[PDB]
Amino acid sequence: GSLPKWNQPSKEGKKITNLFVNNSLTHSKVEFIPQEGNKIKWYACGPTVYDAAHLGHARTYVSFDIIRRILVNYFKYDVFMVINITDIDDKIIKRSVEEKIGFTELARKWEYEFWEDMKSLNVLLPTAITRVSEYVGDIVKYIEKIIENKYAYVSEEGSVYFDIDEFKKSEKHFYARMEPLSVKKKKNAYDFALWKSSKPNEPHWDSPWGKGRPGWHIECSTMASNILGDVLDIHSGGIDLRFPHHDNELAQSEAFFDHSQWVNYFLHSGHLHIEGLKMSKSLKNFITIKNMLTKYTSNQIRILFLLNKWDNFMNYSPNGESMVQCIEIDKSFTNFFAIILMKIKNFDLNSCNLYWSDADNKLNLLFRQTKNKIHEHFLDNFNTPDALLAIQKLITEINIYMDKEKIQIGLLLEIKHYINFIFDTFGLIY
Amino acid sequence: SLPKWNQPSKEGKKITNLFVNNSLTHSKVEFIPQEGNKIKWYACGPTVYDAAHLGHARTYVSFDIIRRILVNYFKYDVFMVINITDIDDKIIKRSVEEKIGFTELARKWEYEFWEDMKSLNVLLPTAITRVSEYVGDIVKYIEKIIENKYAYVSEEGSVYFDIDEFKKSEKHFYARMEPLSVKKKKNAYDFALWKSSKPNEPHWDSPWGKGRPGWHIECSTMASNILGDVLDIHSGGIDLRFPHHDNELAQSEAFFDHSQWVNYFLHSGHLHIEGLKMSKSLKNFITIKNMLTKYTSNQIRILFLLNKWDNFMNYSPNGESMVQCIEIDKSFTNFFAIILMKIKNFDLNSCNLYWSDADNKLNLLFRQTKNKIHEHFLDNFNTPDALLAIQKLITEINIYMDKEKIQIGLLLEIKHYINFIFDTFGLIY
Ligand SMILES: Nc1ncnc2c1ncn2[C@@H]1O[C@H](COP(=O)(O)OP(=O)(O)OP(=O)(O)O)[C@@H](O)[C@H]1O
Ligand SMILES: Nc1ncnc2c1ncn2[C@@H]1O[C@H](COP(=O)(O)OP(=O)(O)OP(=O)(O)O)[C@@H](O)[C@H]1O
Ligand SMILES: Nc1ncnc2c1ncn2[C@@H]1O[C@H](COP(=O)(O)OP(=O)(O)OP(=O)(O)O)[C@@H](O)[C@H]1O
Ligand SMILES: Nc1ncnc2c1ncn2[C@@H]1O[C@H](COP(=O)(O)OP(=O)(O)OP(=O)(O)O)[C@@H](O)[C@H]1O
Ligand code: NA
Ligand code: NA
Ligand code: NA
Ligand code: NA
Ligand SMILES: [Zn+2]
Ligand SMILES: [Zn+2]
Repeated sequence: GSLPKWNQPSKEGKKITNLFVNNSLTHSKVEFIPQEGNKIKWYACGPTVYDAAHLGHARTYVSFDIIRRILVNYFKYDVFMVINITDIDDKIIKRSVEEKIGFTELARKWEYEFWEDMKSLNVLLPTAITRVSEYVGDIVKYIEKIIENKYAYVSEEGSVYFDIDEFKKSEKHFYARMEPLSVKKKKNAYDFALWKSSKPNEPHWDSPWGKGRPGWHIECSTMASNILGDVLDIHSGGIDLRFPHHDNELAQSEAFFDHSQWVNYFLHSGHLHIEGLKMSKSLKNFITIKNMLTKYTSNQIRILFLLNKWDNFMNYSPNGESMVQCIEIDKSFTNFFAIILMKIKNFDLNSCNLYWSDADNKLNLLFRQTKNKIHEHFLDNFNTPDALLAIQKLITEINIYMDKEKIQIGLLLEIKHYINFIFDTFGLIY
Repeated sequence: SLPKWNQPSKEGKKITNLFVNNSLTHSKVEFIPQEGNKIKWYACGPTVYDAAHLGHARTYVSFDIIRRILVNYFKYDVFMVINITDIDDKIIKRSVEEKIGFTELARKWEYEFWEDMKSLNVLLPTAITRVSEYVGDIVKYIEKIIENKYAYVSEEGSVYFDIDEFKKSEKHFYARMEPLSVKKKKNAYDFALWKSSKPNEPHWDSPWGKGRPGWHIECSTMASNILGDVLDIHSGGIDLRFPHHDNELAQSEAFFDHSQWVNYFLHSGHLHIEGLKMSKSLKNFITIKNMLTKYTSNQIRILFLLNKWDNFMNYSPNGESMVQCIEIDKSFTNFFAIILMKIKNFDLNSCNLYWSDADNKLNLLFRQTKNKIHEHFLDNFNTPDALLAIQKLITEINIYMDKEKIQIGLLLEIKHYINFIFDTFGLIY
């Protein structure tokens, strides 16, 4: 009644880690519970491929890459991830006439460069990549089912619009679950297009209602539903997408399956700001990922994001100001591996003593303690800023121990392997 | 009349539903840490007077695999200690024959032992404890046992464990794991904690006279000092179960005057060759170095992955047993060759990425294989069936990669998972 309800998955038969995540469906941190076993079905909104990707895009896809690496590499969940490519869009159509190359060729160019930028940043590719151009037929079938369930109507011009009022009336459906307060051819202004009648000279596709294009949001419901099904464990995106885009996805999918909860956990990354405003192509304040990579390394850019909680906004000071700290941390990690590898290489079993000393025991106690601190940090909504700090403090103490104390060779190797494990989870390469 | 075993409480512990073959219960029981997700683990090390052979490799590689499963796969926190027996009747005898010092001999063969372990991709333990470096702690340990009235001093200057006194206590049982295996001594089954040294043997000072540690006291002393009064895991070859390991439990119980020093005692089966344990005594042994001039580390580790860690295995020489290992290694190598190249050369610009029914079928088999292997590892580290699960998955990936249009992301995900399992096995491709 007047407020959306959320149903936590049952814990029986599920992998229970006591992980808590910031869920935009509850606007709170709640325990994460798989729908089935240790499996996570995850859909993340992808880019609109008409121009270069910038540092703001890097923040979202790197941040959810880190979260994915924590879920899989650290907690041993089984993640099945899908990311779409929006290769049909008003921006793509307009840009293609300006550039006087085919719309498919333009979209394929900037999709190719998007994945190259992701690879440059050590971002894992998803399990599946779904292009709108390859799913238009499935989109048409999806819209047909929504109409059959009486949740969409066809205008005379040949467009199809979602019927918000009819959808709300159903007791099992609520519109705008995550931003309830954000709410001629249409019944009501809040109705949004599932199928757009095509304007002349635009690319178009056949449908039962006439030549047209998919609407802004129908592509994501169709693709996620086809591959992942009627319940998603995780759906992700930047916070700007929460409404209208993500709330409208929930309405479309609920209308298709005629059920109440298409997504269990909705995660939204915070925006990267530059001089107080979201980094955006519109504001012309953006730094491309390629330009960023001519000045800084993949590790340094990922450290920038590791230092900022994924779901909070962050301020990026350009001209290297924000990257001063990132460069210092990367340099100390590189030097740590140089030193510890050298101490291991030069260790002589024949002459050195291996008595387990008080100094050895103290370092070990700090080592196991650091493992538990980092475990709590990851459970605490993927708190990488504090996990990174824990590693820094441990490295500070290993450096002291290596300089003076007689070194336990096995202890140093064990610690090196643990730090490698955490850095693999972070996406750092040393 | 029969020893009791106390399962650790589950409250506050990492619970995986792993079951292990525990020699204290002679059965498979659920593994529960004493504290959190931590595992304090002590494993008996080699007697460093000669080269290590394939039998030694079997025990240490097998427990290396178990360790990698516990840490890499289940995410336990393992604190492992391995001793080096550098003072021993064997070392002393070998050192006089070769006319070199006892320490120089032990340091040579310790060095070759760790080099052989590294060659087999066996991880070093957290701590390495040499007896020569712990003699003083051994003396203090024996003093406490005497103070608790569980050991006595002979006239010659030896110290013997008092089995009869130890048994009498209701909180103590002697020979917990092999109960049926049981002049200067009260009873013949008493064993030395301290041996009075002949003036020509190497020796150390003590309250009872110049002597050497007994065969078993060193492990109780070292494990107790570093790990404490409760060990999550203690491991060794099956031959060590009695008298060596049962005597470790008695010594440590007498020291702490409690009832359970080890929660889980794991014993690897013997590698036999032509029906007899591979042994230096039988002169039937193959050194690890000799083995590595004929076969690779991967092939040798696959040999052990194909045999359950706690069962005996027979090794047929002249390559008979290794034919299967080489075929498996070759099929892994070619699988990685194809999938790595398909990933590297894949072109996103030109390829179509619709999620087809063939993609969905492979993916379903992929997730299914993940669960099969999880059950296999929980089933007392059943690596033979986990390895076969990987083989079956690879057969289907090969079919999919050759003809069907490939999902680049799905192939990468599958590659990373198989790397993950191979890291757990200790294979390198
Ligand atoms: N690493 C993993 N790989 C695959 N599946 C896993 C993994 N870890 C946990 N699972 C799944 O987690 C599910 C729940 O098992 P868990 O360890 O949480 O104990 P449980 O719920 O008490 O046991 P059960 O599933 O037998 O009722 C199991 O079905 C198992 O398949
Ligand atoms: N400045 C930013 N900080 C963090 N995430 C961002 C930022 N800008 C965009 N994102 C996220 O990156 C992804 C890009 O998808 P989107 O469809 O918005 O791209 P685009 O339209 O090409 O770019 P832009 O939003 O700059 O116009 C979305 O998840 C969006 O939330
Ligand atoms: N990967 C890990 N790294 C470090 N410690 C871990 C790890 N996994 C589990 N632990 C430890 O295992 C302990 C067991 O608790 P677990 O998370 O399994 O749930 P619980 O016992 O039901 O909860 P609680 O710990 O709150 O009593 C945790 O407190 C944590 O200290
Ligand atoms: N054939 C074998 N198969 C499996 N494990 C073995 C074999 N031989 C020895 N081991 C184990 O290897 C380790 C070697 O330690 P140990 O003190 O017995 O070595 P050693 O005396 O030099 O060798 P050997 O037992 O051949 O005389 C022990 O854990 C022992 O149980
Ligand atoms: Na309603
Ligand atoms: Na918004
Ligand atoms: Na008794
Ligand atoms: Na025996
Ligand atoms: Zn979307
Ligand atoms: Zn021992």
